[PDB]
Amino acid sequence: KTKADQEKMGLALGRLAKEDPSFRVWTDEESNQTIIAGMGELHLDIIVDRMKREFNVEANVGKPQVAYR
Amino acid sequence: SMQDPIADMLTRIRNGQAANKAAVTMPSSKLKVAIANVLKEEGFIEDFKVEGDTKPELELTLKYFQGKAVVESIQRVSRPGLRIYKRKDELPKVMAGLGIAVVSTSKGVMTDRAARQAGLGGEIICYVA
Amino acid sequence: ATVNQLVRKPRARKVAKSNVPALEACPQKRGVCTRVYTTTPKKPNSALRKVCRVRLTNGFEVTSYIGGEGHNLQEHSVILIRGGRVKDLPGVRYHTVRGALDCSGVKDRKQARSKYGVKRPKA
Amino acid sequence: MVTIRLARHGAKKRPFYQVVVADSRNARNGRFIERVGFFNPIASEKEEGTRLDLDRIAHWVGQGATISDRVAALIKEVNKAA
Amino acid sequence: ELQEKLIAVNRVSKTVKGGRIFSFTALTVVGDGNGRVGFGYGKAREVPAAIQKAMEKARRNMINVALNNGTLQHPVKGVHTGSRVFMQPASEGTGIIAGGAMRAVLEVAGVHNVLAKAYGSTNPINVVRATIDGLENMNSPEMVAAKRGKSVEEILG
Amino acid sequence: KIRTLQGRVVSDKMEKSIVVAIERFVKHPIYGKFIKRTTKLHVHDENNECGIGDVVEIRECRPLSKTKSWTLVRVVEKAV
Amino acid sequence: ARYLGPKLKLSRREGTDLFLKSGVRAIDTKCKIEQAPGQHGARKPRLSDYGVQLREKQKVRRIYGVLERQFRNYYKEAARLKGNTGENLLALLEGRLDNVVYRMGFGATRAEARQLVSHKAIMVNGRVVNIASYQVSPNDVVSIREKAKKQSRVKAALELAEQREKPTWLEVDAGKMEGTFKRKPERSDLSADINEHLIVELYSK
RNA sequence: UAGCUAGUAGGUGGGGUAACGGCUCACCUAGGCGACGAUCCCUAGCUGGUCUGAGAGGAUGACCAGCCACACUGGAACUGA
RNA sequence: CCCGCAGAAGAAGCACCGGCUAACUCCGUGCCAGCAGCCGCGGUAAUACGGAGGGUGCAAGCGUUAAUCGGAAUUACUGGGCGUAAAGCGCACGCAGGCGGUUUGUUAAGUCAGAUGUGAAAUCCCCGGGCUCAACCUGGGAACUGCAUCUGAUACUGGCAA
Repeated sequence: KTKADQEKMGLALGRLAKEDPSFRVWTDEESNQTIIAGMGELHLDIIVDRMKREFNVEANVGKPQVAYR
Repeated sequence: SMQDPIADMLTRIRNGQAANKAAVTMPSSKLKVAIANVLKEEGFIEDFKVEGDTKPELELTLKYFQGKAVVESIQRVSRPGLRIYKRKDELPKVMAGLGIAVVSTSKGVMTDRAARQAGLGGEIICYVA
Repeated sequence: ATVNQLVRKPRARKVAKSNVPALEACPQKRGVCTRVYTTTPKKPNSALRKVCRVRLTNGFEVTSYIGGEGHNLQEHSVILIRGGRVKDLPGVRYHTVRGALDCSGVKDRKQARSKYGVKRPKA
Repeated sequence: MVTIRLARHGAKKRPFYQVVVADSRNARNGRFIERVGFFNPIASEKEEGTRLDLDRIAHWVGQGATISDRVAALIKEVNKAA
Repeated sequence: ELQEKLIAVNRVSKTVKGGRIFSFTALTVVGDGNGRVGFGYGKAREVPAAIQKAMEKARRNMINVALNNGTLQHPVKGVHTGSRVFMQPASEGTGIIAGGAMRAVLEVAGVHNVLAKAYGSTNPINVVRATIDGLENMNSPEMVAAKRGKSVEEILG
Repeated sequence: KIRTLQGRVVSDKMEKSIVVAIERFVKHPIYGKFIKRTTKLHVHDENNECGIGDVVEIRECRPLSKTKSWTLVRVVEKAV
Repeated sequence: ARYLGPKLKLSRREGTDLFLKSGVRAIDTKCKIEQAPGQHGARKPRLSDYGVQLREKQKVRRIYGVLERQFRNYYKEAARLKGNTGENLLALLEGRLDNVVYRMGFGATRAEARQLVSHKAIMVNGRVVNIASYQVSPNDVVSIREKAKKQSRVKAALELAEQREKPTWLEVDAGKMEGTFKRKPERSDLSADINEHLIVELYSK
């Protein structure tokens, strides 16, 4: 929702980076944003909800970015 | 109107040396003739007369050695607004043991060295430097 | 003078104010950095100096100077602030410390890199 | 119950003690009544390792003090004939 | 061996109908090192010519101050037009603790002791005047015995 | 002897009690000028004896009241 | 934190030789001396009073390689004691171990001397000491460890230092290196080209 | 920040108190504090000392040690030396 | 802590270089890009800007910022001023308060001298001792310049009497 939570965004998802093997984090090479892997919709439906009700980061999921050379 | 008579005394000598008067006069009192007695033994005056019966007029015969007067500079420390008392070990050495300091102990008024050699101190009255 | 007047009303200690009220005796302060722009210094020397308008942690919106050249600053960036007069700029009293948070290091500067936060080149 | 105990001073691994008369409730290195002597356990070869104030320790006996363990042992180590 | 020492050299101006013409003032202090010191102040349009003209004035204006044994004889004041130098005769102070234009005049004077402090304005011209006239009036124990007391040891202490 | 003061009687509009004032010519800490530093003490005494304006020897004792903890020894210098 | 740089460059910044690279070539000549500390050291400055205080402070520093933090401690120590601070500063500095190693001739340069001291090959007074800033206390003695003795550094130090002036307040055994140090170092027993009031004036402020 | 206080200033007597006292009530007296700054507002734990300073002072009260206060916030009492 | 093994082998940076302040040239750049504690540099030959080379300082640290005192005798007790530089109320009367001519007697409050108790330890300072040195731990002393009490001295200041 703001950039004041971006330090917690890398931290709380970094807190989630230690936990799951099949869950990676990337940072956008084109648009300065965080890219999040997973297994499916439901797997990442709950991880946003895992981050909100434990770490107060109300994450908002959108489609990343295209390169467009 | 004449709060400090002692400050009058030293300033009468101070201006007397500046104006090169041969002798400076003033009215006498008990303390007046005692302070002039200390300068008499020290050799800042030649001598004094204390003439009078009702208004005793202390005259002080001044002193010169060259065209420069004897008394270089003479101060006042125990002025009636900032009365200052010092102990025996805290007596001052005016002009670093060269000049003298009039100080009043309980056994009379004397120099700083005579009082320190007596083992007691008192009211430092003025700096004869 | 006249000592009994100093008894009745003593010596007023001439306390001074420090020129940097970022925070009450503090080395560095974290700010949010809104409104980055450029302004013009006064008459004896002219340029277009870079200035950020930062709201500090404890409220207290102030300005700060952007040292070096080529900063990747924007509308919102958590940065760090250290005090210092930028005399040629009127009313700018702080310096953003490059080597800190979202205000990154200067594009290669081999001389005096303790300020501007450039690392030592590899060898 | 005033006692005669040891208070530890010095640095890490190189201790030092000064045997002190204190109120037993209080802390080790804290509030004490009177220091009476000292003791060095790593007293390198100089004759001064302990200078116990024997007469006041003998005086505090009459006042009802409880001489502690090593303090009594140091009196047995530094005898009453030397 | 007479220890000439330049103190401060600075430019001046006159501003006549044409341009403004600059000149050069020179401040030097000479003293052999045994109680005879003197200052000089001359100006010309060329810096080697400036300190040369100030050297002639400093040489013909020596002053005997008499300096009892490496230190001063008693604490002195030397106030002169804003300059407000104070000197306390540090008995074996071992070093001349003084700034510019107080050390320099006292280095060639003959003392290795006494610390000094210049209060007020520290303008080099008026402060060199301030140290010298202070040393002009510093009386000797033989001097005060000749005008007071007459017993040299008891007047010493 | 024992600790006893001199004082001066000030407020005697009450019964079996007195507020005395004792003068202290202390030296000022920083300016060296002697100041007439006053000190007022609620002092207990016996049955109503004196009036205002008289120096009164007074010594420390038990806290007889909330504030009165001194006792009047004797009254000196009766005046108008 | 020792010096670890090109050596005689400090001597060309000081003009004269401070005997820093004595060694085998006991003639200095291959140094391009005194007028080339750098690309623009072929000239002369007006050299202000602050500089002449500092350059004199640098010379007494560079003979013994004392860093400023360590150097300032001596000024705090010299002014603490009695006597003259100009005399006390050099006196406590003469008591450094490598200074007495050099004065007894166990080392031809201080860098060569300290390499012996730091590698604990010297049994001063009955105890081997590896810290060169050890005060060699008055009326004492200093020996060298026999089990690391005479490995061609000691003999060359024995050769050259016996050509150089033969110091005064101490005795060298000269056969098997048994140094004895006797008295207090006096101001008259010095190199004497150094000044002293240049230093204690700079350290007042 | 010019007046302030009404168990408030003191007496007497009962009770209370480990012990003293408006400590707590009864009745009486009409007083007590205040320009050497009372009352009020803001800030602060105090000291030995630390730092600096030539000294006098200025700033400060971390660590170590003495003291005081608090123990989630507010109030009360028990037990027991 | 000691004894032996292998090998210069495994271990040097950060700031500044116009004046203040120790230490300079060249190239790029042209009031731009930027530097800066202060004064101030840059308008096409910049020792001040950035990059090299050179040189200086300090050192396992070195600078930047913040902080306090210093310098600041720019709160001046020691130790400042007030005609024009900031500052005599527009002037006057006067209570509190501050200070107070001269002489004797008296008191000893202030004052000064001596003694006593205490001024906790540590810390700080001096002559010593122990860790290889040092920081550091540590022995005695000095010190804690104070405060309170007691016994005296009677000049000076105060209180009282004339």
